[PDB]
Amino acid sequence: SDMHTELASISQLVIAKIETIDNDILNKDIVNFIMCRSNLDNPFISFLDTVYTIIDQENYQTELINSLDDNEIIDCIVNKFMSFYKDNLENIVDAIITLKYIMNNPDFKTTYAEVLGSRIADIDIKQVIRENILQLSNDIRER
Amino acid sequence: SDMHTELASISQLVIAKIETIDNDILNKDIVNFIMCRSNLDNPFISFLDTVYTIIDQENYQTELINSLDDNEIIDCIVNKFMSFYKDNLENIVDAIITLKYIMNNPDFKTTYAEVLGSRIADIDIKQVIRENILQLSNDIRER
Repeated sequence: SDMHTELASISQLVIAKIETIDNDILNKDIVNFIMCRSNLDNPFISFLDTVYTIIDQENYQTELINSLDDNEIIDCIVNKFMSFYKDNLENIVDAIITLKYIMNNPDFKTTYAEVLGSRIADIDIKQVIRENILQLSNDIRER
Repeated sequence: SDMHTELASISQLVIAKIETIDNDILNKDIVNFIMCRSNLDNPFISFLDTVYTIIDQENYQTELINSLDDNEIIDCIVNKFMSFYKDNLENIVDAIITLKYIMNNPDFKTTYAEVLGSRIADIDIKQVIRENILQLSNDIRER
């Protein structure tokens, strides 16, 4: 409801600050987010967090994941992770959130935490983020 | 020894024929290769196969993999697969071969065959291949 002015305003803050941010640090903040530790100081994280919040009215993801067996998880993981090396921001964001919802599972958390850590360390998404953030903002405000 | 004239000659055939090839089919041939079914009619496969052969004098990969537990495999898989969405051909080729060596493990084969199938279906590497093949040829001839 009030999340309109919210999201647009943070977008604007993101694009303004993205370049300046070291990528290694960005990737650390992102991991942390997946692990349910949101450093809101980082605007993009703040962006993510807001978005998550909106989605978790749905809540469906949690139930979904709790059903998945291991092959399904692995498929999910590998499928989602590809977003990062491609150039669609929506799917990147979606991926990240999907990954948090996974790490909210205590079993999957234990198993796959480490690797997510390792593999996120190797992505580079600053371009995608500056280039798409404001458009994404709208796609969702309106969604 | 005679693999010099071999590899250079097939490279040349690859670049000549790559564009023409439908990507969905290419990806099918590649999967099949990972599963130890080399359609040599496809020049790139032939390329792969040759390369594999060279490497399997080493043979080390097999022993290596047989040691890996599941997290390690998963890490390997996800790490390697990223090559596909990036633009280094060497690492792509290396990845593919690494994946075959995995599918030579009967246990890992059973578990992960399906997903490799699914996920390879979504890559697109024709650009990378035309743009790099001849250079790669040399890097290896000389290696």
